[PDB]
Amino acid sequence: GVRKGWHEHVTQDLRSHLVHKLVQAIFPTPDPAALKDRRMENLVAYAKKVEGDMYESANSRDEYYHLLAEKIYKIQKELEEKRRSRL
Amino acid sequence: GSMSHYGNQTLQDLLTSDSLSHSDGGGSGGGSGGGSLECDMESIIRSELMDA
Repeated sequence: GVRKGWHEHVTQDLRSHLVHKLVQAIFPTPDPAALKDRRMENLVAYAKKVEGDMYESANSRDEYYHLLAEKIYKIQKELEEKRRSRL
Repeated sequence: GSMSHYGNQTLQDLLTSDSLSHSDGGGSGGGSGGGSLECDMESIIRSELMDA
Protein backbone atom coordinates (compact mmCIF):
# COMPACT_ATOMS: atom_id res chain seq x y z
CA GLY A 1 0.00 0.00 0.00
CA VAL A 2 0.98 3.68 -0.15
CA ARG A 3 2.72 5.19 -3.10
CA LYS A 4 6.27 4.80 -2.52
CA GLY A 5 8.29 5.29 -5.68
CA TRP A 6 11.43 4.00 -4.02
CA HIS A 7 10.21 0.51 -5.04
CA GLU A 8 12.07 1.08 -8.35
CA HIS A 9 15.28 1.38 -6.36
CA VAL A 10 14.91 -1.98 -4.73
CA THR A 11 14.83 -5.29 -6.47
CA GLN A 12 13.44 -8.64 -5.72
CA ASP A 13 17.00 -9.96 -5.50
CA LEU A 14 17.88 -7.40 -2.80
CA ARG A 15 14.81 -7.99 -0.78
CA SER A 16 14.93 -11.77 -1.20
CA HIS A 17 18.67 -11.61 -0.34
CA LEU A 18 17.94 -9.92 2.98
CA VAL A 19 15.01 -12.29 3.53
CA HIS A 20 17.52 -15.18 2.96
CA LYS A 21 19.71 -13.77 5.75
CA LEU A 22 16.60 -13.42 7.90
CA VAL A 23 16.20 -17.11 7.61
CA GLN A 24 19.88 -17.58 8.52
CA ALA A 25 19.21 -15.53 11.60
CA ILE A 26 15.77 -16.89 12.60
CA PHE A 27 16.83 -20.35 11.75
CA PRO A 28 20.43 -21.10 12.68
CA THR A 29 20.87 -23.36 9.73
CA PRO A 30 23.02 -26.51 10.16
CA ASP A 31 23.98 -26.35 6.51
CA PRO A 32 23.48 -23.91 3.63
CA ALA A 33 21.50 -26.63 1.83
CA ALA A 34 18.76 -26.39 4.46
CA LEU A 35 18.20 -22.97 2.94
CA LYS A 36 16.86 -24.56 -0.25
CA ASP A 37 14.88 -27.21 1.54
CA ARG A 38 11.13 -27.72 2.08
CA ARG A 39 11.56 -26.28 5.54
CA MET A 40 12.88 -23.23 3.73
CA GLU A 41 9.48 -22.25 2.27
CA ASN A 42 8.31 -21.82 5.90
CA LEU A 43 11.43 -20.07 7.06
CA VAL A 44 11.49 -17.81 4.07
CA ALA A 45 7.72 -17.36 4.42
CA TYR A 46 8.44 -15.60 7.74
CA ALA A 47 11.36 -13.77 6.29
CA LYS A 48 9.24 -12.48 3.37
CA LYS A 49 6.42 -11.43 5.70
CA VAL A 50 8.79 -9.66 8.07
CA GLU A 51 10.76 -7.98 5.32
CA GLY A 52 7.47 -6.95 3.80
CA ASP A 53 6.49 -5.29 7.08
CA MET A 54 9.71 -3.25 7.22
CA TYR A 55 9.58 -2.61 3.51
CA GLU A 56 6.21 -0.94 4.04
CA SER A 57 7.39 0.61 7.30
CA ALA A 58 10.24 2.43 5.59
CA ASN A 59 10.31 5.35 3.21
CA SER A 60 13.34 4.09 1.33
CA ARG A 61 14.98 0.80 0.68
CA ASP A 62 18.03 2.18 2.46
CA GLU A 63 15.91 2.73 5.53
CA TYR A 64 14.09 -0.57 5.34
CA TYR A 65 17.31 -2.42 4.86
CA HIS A 66 18.98 -0.53 7.77
CA LEU A 67 16.28 -1.10 10.38
CA LEU A 68 15.78 -4.70 9.30
CA ALA A 69 19.48 -5.29 9.53
CA GLU A 70 19.35 -4.06 13.08
CA LYS A 71 16.59 -6.54 13.99
CA ILE A 72 18.38 -9.48 12.35
CA TYR A 73 21.66 -8.47 13.99
CA LYS A 74 20.24 -8.47 17.53
CA ILE A 75 18.53 -11.78 16.77
CA GLN A 76 21.79 -13.40 15.76
CA LYS A 77 23.59 -12.46 18.91
CA GLU A 78 20.45 -13.39 20.88
CA LEU A 79 20.52 -16.89 19.39
CA GLU A 80 24.23 -17.31 19.94
CA GLU A 81 24.20 -16.46 23.61
CA LYS A 82 20.89 -18.27 24.28
CA ARG A 83 22.50 -21.39 22.82
CA ARG A 84 25.84 -20.73 24.48
CA SER A 85 24.68 -19.82 28.06
CA ARG A 86 22.37 -17.08 29.43
CA LEU A 87 19.74 -19.04 31.33
CA GLY B 1 10.97 -14.84 33.68
CA SER B 2 8.01 -14.80 31.40
CA MET B 3 7.61 -16.13 27.87
CA SER B 4 5.81 -13.00 26.87
CA HIS B 5 7.33 -10.01 28.86
CA TYR B 6 7.84 -7.97 25.64
CA GLY B 7 11.32 -7.74 24.19
CA ASN B 8 11.78 -11.36 25.23
CA GLN B 9 10.22 -12.37 21.89
CA THR B 10 13.71 -12.60 20.56
CA LEU B 11 14.68 -15.36 22.97
CA GLN B 12 11.38 -17.23 22.68
CA ASP B 13 10.85 -17.08 18.97
CA LEU B 14 14.45 -17.85 18.19
CA LEU B 15 14.43 -20.78 20.61
CA THR B 16 11.27 -22.05 18.95
CA SER B 17 12.85 -21.58 15.51
CA ASP B 18 16.05 -23.21 16.84
CA SER B 19 14.08 -26.37 17.56
CA LEU B 20 12.42 -25.93 14.14
CA SER B 21 15.53 -27.71 12.80
CA HIS B 22 13.79 -30.90 13.80
CA SER B 23 10.61 -30.04 11.93
CA ASP B 24 9.25 -30.77 8.46
CA GLY B 25 8.06 -27.78 6.51
CA GLY B 26 6.29 -27.75 3.19
CA GLY B 27 7.64 -28.53 -0.24
CA SER B 28 8.81 -25.34 -1.92
CA GLY B 29 12.06 -23.45 -1.43
CA GLY B 30 12.97 -19.97 -2.52
CA GLY B 31 13.58 -17.72 -5.47
CA SER B 32 15.37 -14.52 -6.32
CA GLY B 33 16.39 -12.36 -9.28
CA GLY B 34 17.34 -8.73 -9.75
CA GLY B 35 20.36 -6.83 -8.54
CA SER B 36 20.76 -3.35 -7.15
CA LEU B 37 22.34 -3.06 -3.70
CA GLU B 38 23.69 -6.58 -2.91
CA CYS B 39 26.04 -6.56 -5.92
CA ASP B 40 28.84 -4.45 -4.40
CA MET B 41 27.46 -4.23 -0.91
CA GLU B 42 29.71 -7.21 0.13
CA SER B 43 31.61 -5.76 3.09
CA ILE B 44 28.83 -3.42 4.15
CA ILE B 45 26.13 -6.10 4.01
CA ARG B 46 28.34 -8.51 5.92
CA SER B 47 28.98 -6.01 8.70
CA GLU B 48 25.63 -4.19 8.92
CA LEU B 49 23.17 -6.94 7.89
CA MET B 50 25.29 -9.45 9.74
CA ASP B 51 26.66 -12.52 8.08
CA ALA B 52 28.28 -13.97 11.12
